[PDB]
Amino acid sequence: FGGRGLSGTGPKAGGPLYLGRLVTTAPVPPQHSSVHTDPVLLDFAKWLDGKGARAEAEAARNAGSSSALGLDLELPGPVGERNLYTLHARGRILLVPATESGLYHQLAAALA
Amino acid sequence: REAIDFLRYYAEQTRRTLGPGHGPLGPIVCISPWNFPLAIFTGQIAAALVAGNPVL
Amino acid sequence: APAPFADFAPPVRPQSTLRRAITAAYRRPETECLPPLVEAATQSKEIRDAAASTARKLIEALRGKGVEGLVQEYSLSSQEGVALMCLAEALLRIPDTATRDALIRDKIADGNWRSLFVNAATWGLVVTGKLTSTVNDRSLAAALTRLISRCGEPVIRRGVDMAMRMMGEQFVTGETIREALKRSKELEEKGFSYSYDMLGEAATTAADAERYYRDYESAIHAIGKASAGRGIYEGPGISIKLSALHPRYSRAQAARVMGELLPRVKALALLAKNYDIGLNIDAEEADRLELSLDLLEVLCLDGDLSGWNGMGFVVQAYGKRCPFVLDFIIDLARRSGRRIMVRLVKGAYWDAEIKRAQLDGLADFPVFTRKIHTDVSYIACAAKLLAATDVVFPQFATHNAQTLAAIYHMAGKDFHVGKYEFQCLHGMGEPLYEEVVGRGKLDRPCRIYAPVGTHETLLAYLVRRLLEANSSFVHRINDPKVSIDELIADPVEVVRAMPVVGAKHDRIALPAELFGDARTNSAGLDLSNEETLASLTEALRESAAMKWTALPQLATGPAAGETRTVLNPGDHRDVVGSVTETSEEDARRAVRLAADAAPDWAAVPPSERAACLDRAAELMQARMPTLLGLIIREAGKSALNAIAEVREAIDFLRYYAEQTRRTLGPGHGPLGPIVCISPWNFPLAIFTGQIAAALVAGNPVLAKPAEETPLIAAEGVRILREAGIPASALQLLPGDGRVGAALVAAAETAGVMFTGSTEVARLIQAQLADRLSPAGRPIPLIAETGGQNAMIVDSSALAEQVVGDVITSAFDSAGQRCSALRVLCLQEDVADRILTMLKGALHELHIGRTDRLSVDVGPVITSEAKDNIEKHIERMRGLGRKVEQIGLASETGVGTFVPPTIIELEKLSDLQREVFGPVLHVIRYRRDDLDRLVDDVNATGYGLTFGLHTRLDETIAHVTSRIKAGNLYINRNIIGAVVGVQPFGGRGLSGTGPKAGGPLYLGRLVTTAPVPPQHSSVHTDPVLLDFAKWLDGKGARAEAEAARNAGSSSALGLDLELPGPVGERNLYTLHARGRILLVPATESGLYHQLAAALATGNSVAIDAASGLQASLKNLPQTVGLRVSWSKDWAADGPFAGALVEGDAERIRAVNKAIAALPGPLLLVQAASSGEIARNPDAYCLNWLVEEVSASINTA
Ligand SMILES: Cc1cc2nc3c(=O)[nH]c(=O)nc-3n(C[C@H](O)[C@H](O)[C@H](O)COP(=O)(O)OP(=O)(O)OC[C@H]3O[C@@H](n4cnc5c(N)ncnc54)[C@H](O)[C@@H]3O)c2cc1C
Ligand SMILES: O=C(O)c1ccc2ccccc2n1
Ligand SMILES: O=C(O)c1ccc2ccccc2n1
Ligand SMILES: [Mg+2]
Repeated sequence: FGGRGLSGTGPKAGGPLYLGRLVTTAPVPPQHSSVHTDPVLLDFAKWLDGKGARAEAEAARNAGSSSALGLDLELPGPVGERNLYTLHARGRILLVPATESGLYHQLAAALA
Repeated sequence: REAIDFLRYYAEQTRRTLGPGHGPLGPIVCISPWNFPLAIFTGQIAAALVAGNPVL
Repeated sequence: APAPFADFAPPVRPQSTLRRAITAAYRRPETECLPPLVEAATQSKEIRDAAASTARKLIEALRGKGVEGLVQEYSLSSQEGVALMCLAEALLRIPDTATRDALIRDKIADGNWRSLFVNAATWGLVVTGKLTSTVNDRSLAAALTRLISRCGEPVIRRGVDMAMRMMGEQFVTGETIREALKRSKELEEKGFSYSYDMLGEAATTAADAERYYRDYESAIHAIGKASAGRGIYEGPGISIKLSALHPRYSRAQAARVMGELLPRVKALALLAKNYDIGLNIDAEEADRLELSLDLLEVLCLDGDLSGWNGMGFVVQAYGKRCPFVLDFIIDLARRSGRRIMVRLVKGAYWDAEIKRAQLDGLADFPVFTRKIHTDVSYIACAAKLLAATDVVFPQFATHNAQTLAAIYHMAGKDFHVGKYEFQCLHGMGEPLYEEVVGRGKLDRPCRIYAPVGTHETLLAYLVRRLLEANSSFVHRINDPKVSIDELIADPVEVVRAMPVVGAKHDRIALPAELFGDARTNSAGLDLSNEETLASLTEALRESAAMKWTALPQLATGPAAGETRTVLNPGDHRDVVGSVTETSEEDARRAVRLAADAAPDWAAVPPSERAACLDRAAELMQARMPTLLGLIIREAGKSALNAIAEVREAIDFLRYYAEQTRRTLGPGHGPLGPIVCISPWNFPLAIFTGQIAAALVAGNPVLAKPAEETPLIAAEGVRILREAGIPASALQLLPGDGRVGAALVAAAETAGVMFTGSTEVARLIQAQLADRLSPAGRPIPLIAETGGQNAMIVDSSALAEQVVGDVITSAFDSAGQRCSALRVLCLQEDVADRILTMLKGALHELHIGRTDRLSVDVGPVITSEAKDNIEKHIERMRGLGRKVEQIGLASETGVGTFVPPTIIELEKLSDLQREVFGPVLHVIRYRRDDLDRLVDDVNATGYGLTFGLHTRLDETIAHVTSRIKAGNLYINRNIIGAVVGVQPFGGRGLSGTGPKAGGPLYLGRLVTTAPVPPQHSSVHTDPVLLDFAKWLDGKGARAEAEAARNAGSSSALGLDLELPGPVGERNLYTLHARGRILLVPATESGLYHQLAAALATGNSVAIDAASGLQASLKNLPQTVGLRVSWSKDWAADGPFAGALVEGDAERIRAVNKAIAALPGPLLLVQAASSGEIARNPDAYCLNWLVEEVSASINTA
C-alpha cells in the first residue's frame, strides 16, 4: 500500500522494498529483478562508448541490468482475485550533478 | 489483523534479506495517525525495529 | 551421364525377412503394437503376486533410506539454490584450490562476485526437479547477491563442496577412466560390474570423431588392463555411441558410414577382443536404429572378431520395432555363433522423437506415447530375451522396481553368472540394486553404467540423463503422495483392461492432427524407412522418364510459341522437359480472357472455391513422389527439400481454403485478374501459394512461373485445373521477364503477387504506378524479396547445436532460400571454437547432382547465378578475407555448382550486396557491443529472418525487442517457415507484406478486407488517444470520432500463440510498421491519415508540399514527437508505408513518386477526399501494422 505524487514518498508499506529504506545499504528483495533493459539506457551506454567514457559506459550497462524496471509479479492471495505487483518508471528525476562523470552516473541510474 | 500481518510480513522479509552489511540507520522516529492507531502504528515500528533501529 | 535416380538410395544389403519385419513396424499404430506385447508379457497369477511382493519389499527398502539439506540449512529460495550451484560450478573452474578458497574468502564473500548461469537449467532441474528451456539470469543474479549478503562465506563453502561431490562423484564415476576405474573397486567387491560411458556423442567434424576414437581406444586399453582377464560378465566393459565416431552418421550417408565408421568400430572391437571385455553399442535416435543393425551384422559376421562374445547392443523398448529388432538380433547371434550382449532399455530420446515425427509430418510415432505401453513392451521383450539366453546375454537396464521384480520372477530360480544381468546408472541406481546384488538379497548381478568425463563434458548433456519427469519411476518413488500400491501396479494388467488396448495418448497429436479441426496437416515421407526409399526410388525413376512439358495454357486452350528444353541444373546433359514460351501477344490476350471470365469465377461461392483448393491439396499429396522427382531434377533440389516444398504447397492450399471459410462473404469483392509471378527457388510452393490465395479470394489468375522452372508450374496448374479451377480462372504463361512485364502492364491486371529479386520488384512497382484501377486506386502489389539474414550467437549457446543450425541455415538448398543465413555473428569469447567446428562441418557436406539421397547441397540454379556468386567470393578473397571452401568433385563440372563457402569479415558493413548462394559470412563481436551489433544488423535495411542462440532471458529480451525482422527464430535454424505456424514475410528491403501463410494475406486480394480470425487487440495507442483529444479541442469532431474508432479498430498489440509441434513456441504479433509517409490533400484528409497511422503505433512524415502545416498547431508533445515534415521524401526515408489523398491524377503522380523512392517498396493506400468522407475504411488498418513471427525452440 502506498502511492505517488502528493500521496507519498514510498516505498509501499507491506511491500518488499520497505525494509531497504530502513538500512544504510539496501538488500535485494525477494523476486526483485527484471529481464527488461531500458532502450534509452542502452542508447546512452553506446554514446558513452563513443566518447570513451569507459567507466561510465560500464556503469550504465550494469545499472541497465540491475534495474528492476518491468518487474511483473502475481502475489499469493485469496481465490477469486488476481493481485499484481509491478515496477514502473517514476517519472522525471531531478538531477543535481557536480561533475561530468557524476552527471553520466546519475543519468545512467535514471534512464536504467 | 493488519497489525499482525505487518509483524509477520516484516519478520519474513527480514529472514529473506537482512545480513551484516545491511547496517541500521539508527534511532527512527515513527509518527503514526489516529485513523489506524494500531495497524500503521505497528507496521512502521516493526519495520524500523526489525531493520535493527531503535524506535521513538 | 548416370541414369536419373539409378543410385538414389540403395540399401546397404538386401533386406532379409527379419529386417523387413522391423521396417514394417516402424510407425505401426499403437493399437496394433500392444496386443501381442500384452500377450507376451502375460504371467501367472502366482508370479504376478510374487512380483508385486518383491517390488513392494524393494520400494519399502528404498523409502526406508544433499541439495535439500543445503536449501533448508540456509533458508534458500529455489532461485538462490540454483544461483548458488551456478556459483559453485564457476568456482570449481578455478583449478588451483588455493586461488579459489582465496577468491571466496577475500572477494566473493565480500559481495562483488560468460554468464555465471549458462548451465542454470541443469542446476534448476537438480534443485527443483523442473526444467526450463532458458535461464532468467537477472533473477539468478539477484538471488546470488541476496544469498551471499545474507549468508556469506559459509554458504558459498557448502555450495562448492556440494557441487564438487555432485560433479566429481555422483554425476560421473570419475573425471578420467583411471579415476573411474579406481572408484569402481568398492562395488565390484560387492558383486556389481561396470560399463563405462565416455561422455561424448554427436561428432560434428572429422577431428571430433578422431578425438572420440582415440578416447575410446585409450579407454579400452585402460579398462582391459584393469579387467585383468575377468572376462565379459564379471569384468568391466565399455559403451560407445556410433554418432561419436563419425560426423555424418545417418542413413542418407550409409555408404560413408559403412566405408568409414564401420572400420573404426571393428578396430575398437578387435581391441576389446584382445582384452576380452564387453563393447556395447548404445542406441540413439529412431532414424539410426536400422542403420546400426547393418554395422552389427558385419561385425558379428567378421571372422577377425570370432572367439569373443563381448559385442553388445542396446534395444529401446519404447520403440515399436523393439521385438522385431530382438528377433533379428537373436537370429544373428545364431547365424554368427556370437552370444550377443543385449541391453534392454526403455529409451532416452522420447521428447525428441515426438517432436521430430510431428515436424516431419510422418504417419505415426516410432515410439509409444503412453509410458505404460513402454513398460509392457519392456516386459514383453524381456520374455523374448529370457527365452534366448542360450544365444544372447540379456542385460535388463531399469531403475523401476516393478519392472525389475517382474523380470526377476519371470527368469525363475535357476541362475548362473552369465545367464543374464541387470543394469543401472551410476549414482542413480545403486540404492535399488544394493537390494538385489548379493547372496543376502536377490543374488542377481548388476552392471553399473558409469559416465566418465570432466565437468564441462558432464554438463553438456546432463539434462537428458536427468529427465530419464512426473511419469518416471525415480520421481514417483520420492513423491510421498504416490503410494507403494501405485508403484507396484502391474502395467500389463492395466493395459489389458483399458477400454481400447494400446490407444494413443490423448494429449499428443498425431502429425496429421497438429492443427486439429482447422485443417489437415500435410504428410511427409520418411527417408530413413527402407520401404519408403525403395518405393520412392521407383517413383523417382518413373518421373525421370516422363516427357514433361509446359505450354501457354490460355482460357481457349494451349497456345503456340517458341520451344526449348529444360535442363537439370546439376547436370545439363539431363534433359528434364520442354517449355513452349508465351508470346507477348498471347500474354496480353490471356489478361483480357481473365477479365472476361472474372465475374463467373467471382460468382463461385467462397466455400466451393475453397473446396477446389482442398481437392488440389489431396491431389498434390497423392502425387508427391512424382512431384518430388520433377522438383529434384528441374530445380536442383535435394529429396528432403523437395518433400518439404510439396508439403508447403499442400499447406498453402489447405490454409487459404480454411482462411476463406473463416472470412469471405459477398461484400469481399475480388480485385479482378491477378498476375502471380513466382520464383525458381520454390517453383511449386510459392507458385501454388500465391495462385491459391488469389483464386480462393475470387480472382482469376495469370500464372507466370520463373523461366528456369516452368515444368513443375505446368504440373501445378494441371493439378489445380483437375481439382476444379476452370481454365479461364487459371492460365499458365511460361516465359522470360518480357512475358511477366506484359502481364503486369496489361490494363485489366488488377493486382500483382511477386516473389523474387528486388530489381524485378522495383520494375513491377514502377509499372503498376503508371496506372490505376477503374475505381481510381493503386493496383495492389505483394512483393517479397531477399534478406541479409543474420544470426547472433553468444557464449551461452551450445556450439554443436549452433553449428548444425548454421550449416543448415546457410547451405541448405545451396543457400537459395530468401531466409538463408547470410551473416553469422559470434561472441568473441566463443568465436574461434565455433568457427573451427563450423569449418570442419563444412567439409562433411556432399555436393552433387541431387538424384542421390547422399547429396546434401545441390547446384545453384544457373550459370549466371554461379558466376555472380563466385565473383563475390573472389572479391572477398582478393580483399584478404579468410575464405573456407569445400573442394568439389569433378562430376560437378556438368552442372552449375558453387561450393559452400565461409567468409570471415571484419565488420558487418563489409558485406554490401545480396549473395544468393551457399556463402556464409562470419563476424565477431564483444559482449558489451551486442546492442550496437543489433543496430548494425538493422542498418542493412533488410528484415526477413533473424536467429538468436542464447540461453539467457535478458539477452533474449534485449535482442528480440531491438531487432527489426519479420521472422525471428530462437535456438533453432532460421529456414523452412511453416504455413500458418511461422507466417512468412519481412519488412524493409525484404517485402511489402502481408505475410504468406498468415491471416492477413487473403485480405489484400479483395477490395474490402475481411476481419481475419483472432484479429483484434484491446490495446489502444496512447498517442492516438492524445490526438483524438487534440482534435476535439480543435473542433474537429468527426475526425476525433474517426480517430477513436481507429484506436479501437487497430489490431496493434495482437499477441497470439499459433498451434504447432511440441517443443516449440510459435508466436504471432502485430507491431507498428515504422514511419508512414502521409501525402494529404485537405486538412480533414490529414487528420484521418494521422488517426490511421497513429492508431497503428506509427510515426509519420507529412508532405510539406501539402501546405497544411497550419492544421497541426498546438499539438501535444506526445503527438508532435511522432510528427515530422518532409520536403524531400527520398532524403527523409526509409518509410514503412504511405497514405495518399487526392484525385486520380494526383494519386497516380504521388504513386509514381513513391515508386521511385530508394529503399523499401512502400505499401501505398490512396483515397479521394470524398472517399475519406464517405468510407470509414478508406484506409485499411491491416496494412499499417507489421506482422512478426517468432519461433522459439523450447526443447
Ligand atoms: C544402464 C542404462 C543404460 C542405458 N542406455 C541407453 C541407450 O544406449 N539408449 C537409450 O535410448 N536409452 C538408454 N537407457 C534408458 C534411458 O537412459 C533411461 O534410463 C530409461 O529409459 C529409464 O527407464 P526406467 O525403467 O529406469 O524408468 P522408468 O520411470 O521406469 O521408465 C521411464 C521411461 O519411460 C519411457 N517413457 C516416458 N514417457 C513415455 C510416454 N509418454 N510414452 C511412452 N514411453 C514413455 C521413456 O523411455 C522413459 O525413459 C539406459 C538406461 C540404463 C539404466
Ligand atoms: O518472371 C519474371 O522473371 C519477371 C516477371 C515480371 C517482370 C516485370 C518486369 C521486369 C521483369 C519481370 N520478370
Ligand atoms: O525478357 C527478358 O528476359 C527480360 C526483360 C526485362 C528484364 C528486366 C530485368 C531483368 C531481366 C529482364 N528480362
Ligand atoms: Mg531475362
